[PDB]
Amino acid sequence: KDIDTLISNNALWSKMLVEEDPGFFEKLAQAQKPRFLWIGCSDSRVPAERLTGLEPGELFVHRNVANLVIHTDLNCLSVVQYAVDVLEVEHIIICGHYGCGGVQAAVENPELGLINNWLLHIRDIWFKHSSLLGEMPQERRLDTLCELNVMEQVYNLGHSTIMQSAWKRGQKVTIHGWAYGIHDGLLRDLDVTATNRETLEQRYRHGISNLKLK
Amino acid sequence: DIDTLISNNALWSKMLVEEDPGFFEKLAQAQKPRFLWIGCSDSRVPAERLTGLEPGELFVHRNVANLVIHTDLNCLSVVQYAVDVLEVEHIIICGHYGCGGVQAAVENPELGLINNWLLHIRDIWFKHSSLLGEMPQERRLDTLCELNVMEQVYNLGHSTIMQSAWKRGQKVTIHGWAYGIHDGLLRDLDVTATNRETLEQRYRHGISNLKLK
Amino acid sequence: DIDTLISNNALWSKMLVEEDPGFFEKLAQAQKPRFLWIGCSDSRVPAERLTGLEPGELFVHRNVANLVIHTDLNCLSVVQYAVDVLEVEHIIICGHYGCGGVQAAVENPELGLINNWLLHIRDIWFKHSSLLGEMPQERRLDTLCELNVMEQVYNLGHSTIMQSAWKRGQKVTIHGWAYGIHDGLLRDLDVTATNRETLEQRYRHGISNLKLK
Amino acid sequence: KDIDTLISNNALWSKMLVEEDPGFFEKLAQAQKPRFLWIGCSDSRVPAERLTGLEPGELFVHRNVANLVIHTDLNCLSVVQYAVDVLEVEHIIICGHYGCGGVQAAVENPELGLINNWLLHIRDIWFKHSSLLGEMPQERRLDTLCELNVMEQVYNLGHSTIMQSAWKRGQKVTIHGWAYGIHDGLLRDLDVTATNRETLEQRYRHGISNLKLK
Ligand SMILES: [Zn+2]
Ligand SMILES: [Zn+2]
Ligand SMILES: [Zn+2]
Ligand SMILES: [Zn+2]
Repeated sequence: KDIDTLISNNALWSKMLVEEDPGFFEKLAQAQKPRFLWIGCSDSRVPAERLTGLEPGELFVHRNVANLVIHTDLNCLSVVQYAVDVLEVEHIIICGHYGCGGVQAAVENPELGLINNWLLHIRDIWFKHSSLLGEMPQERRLDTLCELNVMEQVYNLGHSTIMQSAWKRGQKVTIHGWAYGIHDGLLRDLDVTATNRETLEQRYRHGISNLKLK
Repeated sequence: DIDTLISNNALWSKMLVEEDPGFFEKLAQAQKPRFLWIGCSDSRVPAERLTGLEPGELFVHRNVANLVIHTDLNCLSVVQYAVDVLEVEHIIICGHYGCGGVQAAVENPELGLINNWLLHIRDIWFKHSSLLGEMPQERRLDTLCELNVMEQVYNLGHSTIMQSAWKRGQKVTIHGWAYGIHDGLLRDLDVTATNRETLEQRYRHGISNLKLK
Repeated sequence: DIDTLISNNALWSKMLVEEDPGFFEKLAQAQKPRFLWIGCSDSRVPAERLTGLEPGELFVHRNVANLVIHTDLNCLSVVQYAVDVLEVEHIIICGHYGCGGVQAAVENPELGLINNWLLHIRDIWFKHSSLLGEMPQERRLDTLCELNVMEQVYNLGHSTIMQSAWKRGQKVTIHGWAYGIHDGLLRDLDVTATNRETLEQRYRHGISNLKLK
Repeated sequence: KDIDTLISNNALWSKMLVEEDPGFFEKLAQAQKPRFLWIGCSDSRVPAERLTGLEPGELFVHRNVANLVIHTDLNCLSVVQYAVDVLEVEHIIICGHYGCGGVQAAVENPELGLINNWLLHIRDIWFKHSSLLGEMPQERRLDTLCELNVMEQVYNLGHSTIMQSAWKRGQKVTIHGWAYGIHDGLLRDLDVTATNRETLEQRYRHGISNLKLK
């Protein structure tokens, strides 16, 4: 496709719904705040809406290379703060995916340019868990790192002043760490689910151990 | 709730695997996206559905109010990776009328940390105060939404990432669009640039023509 | 070279310990800085020497061209810590004429990554194009240096950190200064603000008076 | 002192040099590029110029809370890139100091607000070396972390695309990790000195081991 093609597809697409199912735009026209914040990868192999079967506007979304939650990235932190303190989302999902180009670039470490800086946050994880990854079959390491990464980001998110404050105020917010593959688009729960400053630390330590023992 | 999502995903997967056991094979066939879509976290209408693109055809970045801040490494990293590594041919910055981020910037309510990010939009509101001034107070937010996309397109074109990509002769086109929720119809703000010179020319006329419509 | 530095440090330390064995005790007496100095990495003349302040009396931040970007967490963290934790009474943003960062922004040479950071200064150059235009092309860089400090002061005052500090009644004053290398004499750009309202008023008159001098 | 006091001190200070030693401003008037980039802490207990006995303008400087070099902080990365690629500094010094309020806030972890996000990068180090720090007398841990921090930043700096590129191009640049105390203002070399992509990795591993064995 080319630009004129997308514009044509939209023109036709819109013309239908506006005559066929006008109700579609009526539902969107409703000021219904999203209940979920989806933090995923720019690769966007399978759109979050399609993966979860959710209607348009039910998901507040943020995407960056390799779905990271860097302690000091004000882009993601701002998305999170608006979602939590203003939209008051009930759930936050950090979703990674096996085969992610970002994660792979972090390991193979080619000289890609500017992006390698952002990817060093993933290499820190690669090293941090060098014992767990080394005690594994080579062709399983990238998929494992992919899970470790999501788990580390969930942890980072829980430690952010935004979440600590939300939880201290007693606000009900739950963060999840998910992952999926393009061979079945089936979501796998990495069970690092946190609902407060306590369950966050335990579920994290437990999430990691599981992989370390299984 | 959450449980529902995992269920929808389970069924959806099963259903597709049965109806089209190739659907996922198609995705498996590693296909590099040809487009980079920079939109708002509000994501009122998925980019895939607006453009009629299938999964994987779009590399995507979303932040509040679809900004391209000169010094935001998050967005810049997505752009550099898409341009230098994926070699996308097109970059689309798309805004949407009624955007909460845009409205929050004008009304200026005390929302917390997010207000710092929104100050970049307030800069635009004040930058175009005359143009917006001589205009019905009602149409101002929608115009600011358009001005914002146009300004972010301008920023994107001025980034060292785009300036060096164009300098080495790489073919990359950046676009500025916007759509409304009442019809989901995309509007080309006409600031499409293929190099440094047209970026300047399109921005100039882009703003100038608004002061005519 | 490096070796020289360690030697100078060795001797300097010895010499002080012998002349004033209390000098270091003085520093030891944990004293919270009352001022935050935001200057340029060029650091032509140390802040301590310009102001006649002794070590530890200044909490400091330096970046290229002394910017306070709305969304730069580096500078914002230094500001929040100094304001909410150290409780500094004054914040000074100081620029200097002949600044390489400021000049690089106007001349626009291809310097690499740093050009993205400098785009914030180019925004200011274009923002005040009329004022700078009706002016000798020779005095433009120096004026841009002043405009830049004034704009960064404005940004600092609009940050949620300063807005919430002032809202809770905390006493914090922000200043905008500049000095030249030919005399190291500080010039108050007169954009001193103690709250939200005066920040706006001082900025307005600050720019307006320049269009008079 | 108050604002009017600083302005007065400057007025008097300037009036002297301009009549006493006009040569001072003549030397500055010379377009002599700095040969060193100093990355230190905002605390600035003892000014870098005074610590090294260097004249004004001989040091390009950057300061942030706890002298960090975050993989993705474009503020510091931009200072570094300008210094290395434009000024062509020969040496880069990351200097920490014992007693640093930032490092201490990272450990004690009080609820300071926004700043705690930036400090999580130091807590990652605290945990990373939990074995080395735990096998130590409590009242020695903060000073140790202070060194570990500087060492980790030097490492981060060496891994940045800016340094990797400079070294690949064959440009001569050396990065050092220093530290000092306010009891004597004496600079201590943490010997993690890197001059290329090779010495960087070894000196790092060695720098850490030393503390781990001594
Ligand atoms: Zn990915
Ligand atoms: Zn929006
Ligand atoms: Zn400067
Ligand atoms: Zn410190």
